Amino acid sequence: DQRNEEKAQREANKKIEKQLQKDKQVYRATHRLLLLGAGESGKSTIVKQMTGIFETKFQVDKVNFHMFDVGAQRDERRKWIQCFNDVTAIIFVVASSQTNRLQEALNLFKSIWNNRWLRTISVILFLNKQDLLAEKVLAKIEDYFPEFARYTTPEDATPEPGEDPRVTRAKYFIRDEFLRISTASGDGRHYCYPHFTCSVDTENIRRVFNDCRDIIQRMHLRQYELL
Amino acid sequence: QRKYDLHYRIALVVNYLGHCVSVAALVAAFLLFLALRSIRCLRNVIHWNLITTFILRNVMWFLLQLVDHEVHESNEVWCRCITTIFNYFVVTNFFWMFVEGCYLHTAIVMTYSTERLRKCLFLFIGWCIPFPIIVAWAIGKLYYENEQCWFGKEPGDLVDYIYQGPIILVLLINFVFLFNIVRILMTKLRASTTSETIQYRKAVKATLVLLPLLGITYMLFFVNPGEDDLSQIMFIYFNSFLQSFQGFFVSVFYCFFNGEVRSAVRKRWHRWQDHHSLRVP
Amino acid sequence: DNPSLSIDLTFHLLRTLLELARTQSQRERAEQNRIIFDSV
Amino acid sequence: QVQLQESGGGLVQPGGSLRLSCAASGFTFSNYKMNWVRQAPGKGLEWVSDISQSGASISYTGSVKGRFTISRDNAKNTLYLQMNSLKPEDTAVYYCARCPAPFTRDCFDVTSTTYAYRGQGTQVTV
Amino acid sequence: TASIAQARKLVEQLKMEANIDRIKVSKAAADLMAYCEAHAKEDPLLTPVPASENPFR
Amino acid sequence: ELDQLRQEAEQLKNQIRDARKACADATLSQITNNIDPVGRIQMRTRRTLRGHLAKIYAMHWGTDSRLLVSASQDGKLIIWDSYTTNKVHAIPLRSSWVMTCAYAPSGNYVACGGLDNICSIYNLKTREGNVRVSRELAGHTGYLSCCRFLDDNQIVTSSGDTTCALWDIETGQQTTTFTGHTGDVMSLSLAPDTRLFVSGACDASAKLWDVREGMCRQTFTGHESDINAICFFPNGNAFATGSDDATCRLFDLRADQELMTYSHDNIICGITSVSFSKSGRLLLAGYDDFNCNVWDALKADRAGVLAGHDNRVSCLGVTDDGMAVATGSWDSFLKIWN
Ligand SMILES: CC(C)CCC[C@@H](C)[C@H]1CC[C@H]2[C@@H]3CC=C4C[C@@H](O)CC[C@]4(C)[C@H]3CC[C@]12C
Ligand SMILES: CC(C)CCC[C@@H](C)[C@H]1CC[C@H]2[C@@H]3CC=C4C[C@@H](O)CC[C@]4(C)[C@H]3CC[C@]12C
Ligand SMILES: CC(C)CCC[C@@H](C)[C@H]1CC[C@H]2[C@@H]3CC=C4C[C@@H](O)CC[C@]4(C)[C@H]3CC[C@]12C
Ligand SMILES: CC(C)CCC[C@@H](C)[C@H]1CC[C@H]2[C@@H]3CC=C4C[C@@H](O)CC[C@]4(C)[C@H]3CC[C@]12C
Ligand SMILES: CCCCCCCCCCCCCCCC(=O)O
Ligand SMILES: CCCCCCCCCCCCCCCC(=O)O
Ligand SMILES: CCCCCCCCCCCCCCCC(=O)O
Ligand SMILES: CCCCCCCCCCCCCCCC(=O)O
Ligand SMILES: CCCCCCCCCCCCCCCC(=O)O
Repeated sequence: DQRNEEKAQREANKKIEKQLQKDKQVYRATHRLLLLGAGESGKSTIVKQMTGIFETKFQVDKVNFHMFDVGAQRDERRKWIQCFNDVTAIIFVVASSQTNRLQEALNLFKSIWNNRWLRTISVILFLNKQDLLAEKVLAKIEDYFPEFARYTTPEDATPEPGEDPRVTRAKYFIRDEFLRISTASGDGRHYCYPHFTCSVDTENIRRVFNDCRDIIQRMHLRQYELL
Repeated sequence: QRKYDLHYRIALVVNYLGHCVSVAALVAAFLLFLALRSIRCLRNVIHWNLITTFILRNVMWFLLQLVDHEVHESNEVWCRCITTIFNYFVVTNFFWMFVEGCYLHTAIVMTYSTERLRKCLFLFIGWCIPFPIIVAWAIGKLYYENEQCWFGKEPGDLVDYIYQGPIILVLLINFVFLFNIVRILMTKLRASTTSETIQYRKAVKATLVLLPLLGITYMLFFVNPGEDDLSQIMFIYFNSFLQSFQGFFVSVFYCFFNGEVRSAVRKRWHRWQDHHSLRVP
Repeated sequence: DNPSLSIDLTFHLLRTLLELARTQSQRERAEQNRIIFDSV
Repeated sequence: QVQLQESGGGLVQPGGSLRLSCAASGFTFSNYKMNWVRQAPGKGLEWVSDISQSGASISYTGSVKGRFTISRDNAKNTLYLQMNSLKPEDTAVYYCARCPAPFTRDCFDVTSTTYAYRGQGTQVTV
Repeated sequence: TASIAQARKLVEQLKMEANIDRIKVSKAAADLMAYCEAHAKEDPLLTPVPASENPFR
Repeated sequence: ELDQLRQEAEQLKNQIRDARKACADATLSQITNNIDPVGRIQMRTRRTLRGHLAKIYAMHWGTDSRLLVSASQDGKLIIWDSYTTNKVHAIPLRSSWVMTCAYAPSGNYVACGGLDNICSIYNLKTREGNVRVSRELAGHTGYLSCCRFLDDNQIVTSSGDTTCALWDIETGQQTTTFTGHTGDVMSLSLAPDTRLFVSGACDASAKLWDVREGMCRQTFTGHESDINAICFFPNGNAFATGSDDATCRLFDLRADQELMTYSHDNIICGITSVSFSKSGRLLLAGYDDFNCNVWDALKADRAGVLAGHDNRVSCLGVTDDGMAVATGSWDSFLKIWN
C-alpha cells in the first residue's frame, strides 16, 4: 500500500533526476547571449544575417550559442533586464551617427555598466553604420560634443589603409567616449570589447566567438585567483 | 665511511617538522572543505582529493618511519606492506597532480572543452588507474628482488622504474601545462593592467604559487651527482624543504588565502551568531 | 650508475640512516667483542 | 505620494539667464540621483544633465556643457538649474526627474515616454 | 489631443475614489488586533509545536 | 483645456488627503502597547530542495500543503513533494524566461508565464500518462509578471503593459480587462472569498480591483519606489506591500490609508517577496541582502531573521495551515523553514 506508493515515487524521482541530469549536460555546454540595442541601431540586420522575445540558435566550431533579442516590450527596462544576469555577454549595438542618439546610447551603456546585477557580465560593443558616418562626415558630431575639436588620433590603434582620417578620427572619438565611462568603475570585474562593424558583414560571428572565449578564459583565471 | 653524518639527522628533523606542520594544516583544510557546502564545484572536489592524498601519504610516512635495521635485514610482511601502500599513495598523489594540471590546462587553454570533463573520469584517473601499476610492481618485485622490505636500492636493479616512469611523465606534462598557462596569462595581462611592473609582479607571483600545486618543485633540483660534498647538502636540504612543505603551501594558498573560502567562513560565522542571537535583542 | 631522483629521496633518506644505524650496531657489537676479550 | 513641481520659464532672449526650480514632496530627497531632461516640440525626450545624491558627481550633455549649472539643496529640499548664455535651439519643455532606486548609480527609465517619477515640466521659449 | 481623454478618465476615477465610506483607524485597528489575538493559538509559526504533531521533523 | 482638468484632479486629491487626515484619529503604534511582544523567532531549515539549474524565480503552495510548484530560468517547472523531497513532476517549458507560476485550488492545472507574453496552462490529470499543454493565452503586449487562479475556469493575470486581465480558460479569450495603472504591475493577491484583488505597480501605487465589475475601487500611494510584492491579510480587510526603498507598508481597505511602515536604518536593500502567517501576527519579507526578516505586524519590531541563502531571495510562500515557509532564492535552492 504505502510502501509500494513510496517505491513508485522513488522510481518516478529517479526517472525525473535522470532527465534533469541529461538536461544539465545539454544546458551547461551552451552559452547564452543578450542582444540589446535601439530600433534604429540595426539589430534587425543582425538577427537576419547572424511573442515578446525571439530566439536565435547558431553554432561556431561545434559550439552552441543562443541569442535573445528583445521583441514586443515597452520602453521601460528596469525590471525585465534583471532576468538576464546568467548570460555570458551583452552584445550592445550602437549606431555611429534629429535627436541625440549617441548620448542616449551612452546613458543606457552607463546604466548597464553601473547596474547592481550587471557587474559580472561583459559587454561586446558593436558600432554599426560606419558607411553612414563616412557619408555624413563629408557634408553634427562636433556640435553634440565639443571635445571633438581637442582630440587627436590615438597612435596605439591600427586602422586600415585607404580611409579618410576624419572618419577613423570620429570612430576613435566615439570609442574613447565609450571607454571613458567603461574604464571608470570596472576594476577588473568585467570588461568591454568594442568593435567596428558594418551592416552587411559576416565577420561579426568570429568576433563574438573570440570575445566569449576571452570572457570565459578571464573567468577561469579569476576563479583560480591568478588574474 | 661517509663524511657527512649529522646532516641526515638535521634533515630528518626538518622533514619531521615539515610533515607535522603539513598534517596540522591539511586536517584544517579537510574540515573546511567538508563543512562548506556552498563551494562544491569540480575545482574544490579535485583540491579536496589532492588534500586527501597528501594526508594519506603523510600518515603512511609516519607509519613507515618506525623501522630499524633488524626489520631491514630480516624481511617481514608488514614492512613491505607499509612500503607498498606508501608507494600507492605517492603514485596516487602524482596522478592527482596530473588531474589538477589537466583540468587547469583544459580550463584555460581549450576553454570550450570544459564540459567534456566529468567527475567519474577524474576519479578513475586519480584513484582507479594506479591499481595495477602498483600490483605489477609488486608481482614484479616478489619474483626478483624480495629483500630489504621491497625498497632497498641495489646496483643492477630496475624494478623500481615501474611506478616512477609515469611519475616522470606526469611531471613533464605538468611542466608543459605550466608553460602554456604562464604564456596565456602573460597574453591576458598585456591587455589588462596598464602598468608593466605590476604585470610582471603578478606573473612572478602566479608562477611561484603554481609551482607547489603541479609538482614542478621536484623538477627544480632533480638530478645531482654524489661526488661533491657541498652540493649534496644543498640537494638533501632543498629537496626536504620542497617535499615536506609542499602540502602546507598547497593547503595555505588554496584554503586560507582564497577569497571565497574566507567569505564562506564569515557567512557561516554570521549564521552561527544569528542562531546564537548575540547581536540581536 | 647510481640514480638519486627527488621522488625516490625519502627512501634514500631512510636507507642511509639504517646503514648508519647498522654501522653503529656493529660498533656496539665491536664493544661487545671487547667484552669477549674480557672473557678471554 | 511622490510628486515633483517645476517653477520658472517664460519668454526669454538669446544670451540671457534663467533659473529653473524643482520642489519635491513625498520622499527623502538626499537619497536619489536627480536628472534634468528636456523635450523639444517635434522631437522626442532627450537627457540634459544630472547631479548625484551628495552632489559630488555632476554630469552634462556635450551640447549643454559650459552653459548650464545643475545644483541641489538637500536641506531645503530643492533642485536648481541655472541657464546662462542661452541659444534659440533650447526652446523645450523641461522636466526634473527622479531615478527609481535609492542608493544606486544606474538610472534606466529617465528618458522614456510614460514615466511616473517626474513632474509636468515647464516651457522655455527663446 | 490624446492626453485630454486620459485626464478626463483620471478626473472621473478620482471622483469615484473621493466619495467612499471610510471607517475610523481605531475600530479597524481593534478588529485587526482582535483577529490576530483570536487565532493566535492555532498558528504553528507563532507558537511552535512539538515534534510529534510537526510533520517536517 | 489641460490646465483645468489637472487643476480639478489636484483639488480632488487634496479633498482625498483632507478626508484621510480627518479619518486619521490615532496611529496603530499607540494602542498596541497593551499587546505582549512575541520575542525572538527561532526557525530552522527542515528540508532543502535542490533540483534546479538556473535561478528560481517564483513558487506557489498547494491547498493541501503537500505539493508545491517551482519555476526556474532554464525552462523548468518542477512540482515538488514537500514532505519526502521527491520530485513529483518536471515540466520542460517552451521559453526559458519564466517570471510567475500558480497552482490550481483543485490541484488539476498549473499556469506559468514570462517574457514570451503567453500564459501556458498545463493539465495534471495525465490520462495518457504524461502532462501536456492544455491552454495558451496570448493577449498581452508586455511581460507577464503574475498569475493566480480563481477556479478551474477563470484566471487573473497581470502583465508588464500596465494591464491586468481576467481570462476564461475554456474559450481561450479574455473575460474582462483592467487598465488603470501607469507603471508595470508586478504582483497581485486574491481575496480569501475571491471577490476583490489588489495589484501593485511600478508607480508606487496599489489598486483594489473588483473581479465581476471590472473597475478600480481604491488607490493607495504611500511608497517612494517600485512596489515589487503584495500580500492580502488572512481576514480580508488589509494588505501589505514591499518596495525598493527598503520599507514594507501595511495598508487598510476601510480607512483608505497606510496603517504601519516597517523599516530600519541599516536595511538599504529592495524587497522581493512578502507573505503573512496563518494568524496574521508575523510578516515575512524577502530582501536583497541574502536573508529574510520576520517582522511583528502589530509592534513593528524585527522579531526574527531567516539567513540560510547564498544569493538574492526571489520568492517566499506560507502554507494555508501555516505549518512551514518555503523560500526560494537565486542559488537554485528551495529551503523550507519551520
Ligand atoms: C604545528 C607544529 C608547530 C607542530 C610542531 C611539533 C614539533 C614541535 C615536534 C612534534 C614531533 C617532534 C619530533 C619527534 C621526533 C623527533 C626525532 C628525534 O630524534 C629528534 C627530535 C624530533 C625531530 C622531534 C622534534 C620536535 C617535533 C617535530
Ligand atoms: C597552524 C595549523 C594548526 C593550522 C591552523 C589553520 C586554521 C586554524 C587557521 C589558519 C588561518 C586561519 C584563517 C585566517 C584568516 C581568516 C579570514 C577571516 O576573515 C575568517 C577566519 C580565517 C579564515 C581564519 C580561520 C582559521 C585559520 C584557517
Ligand atoms: C590493492 C593495492 C593497494 C596493492 C596492495 C598490495 C599489498 C597490500 C598486498 C598485495 C600482494 C600481497 C602479497 C602477496 C604475497 C605475499 C607472499 C607472502 O609469503 C608474504 C605476504 C605477501 C608479500 C603479500 C603481502 C601483501 C601484498 C603485497
Ligand atoms: C589499500 C587500498 C586498497 C585502499 C584503497 C582505498 C580506496 C578504495 C578508497 C579510500 C578513499 C576512498 C575515496 C574517498 C572519497 C571519495 C570522494 C567521493 O566523492 C567519491 C569516492 C571517493 C573517491 C572514494 C573512493 C574509494 C576510496 C579511494
Ligand atoms: C586490504 C587490506 C588492508 C590491511 C592489510 C594488513 C596487512 C597485515 C600484514 C600482516 C601483519 C602481521 C602483524 C603481526 C604482529 C606484528 O608484528 O606487528
Ligand atoms: C595498513 C597496515 C598498518 C597497520 C598499523 C597501523 C597502526 C600502527 C600504530 C603504531 C603506533 C606506534 C607508536 C610508537 C610510540 C613510541 O615511539 O614509543
Ligand atoms: C583491492 C582493489 C580495490 C578496488 C577499489 C575500486 C575503487 C572504485 C572507485 C569508484 C569511483 C566511482 C566514481 C563515480 C562513478 C560514477 O559517477 O558513475
Ligand atoms: C608528450 C606530451 C605532449 C603534451 C601535449 C599537451 C597538449 C598540447 C596542447 C597544445 C595547445 C596549443 C594552443 C595554442 C595557443 C596559441 O598560442 O595560439
Ligand atoms: C631555486 C629557487 C626555487 C624556489 C622555490 C619556491 C617554492 C615556492 C615558495 C613560495 C610558495 C608560495 C608563497 C606565497 C603564498 C601566498 O601568500 O600566496
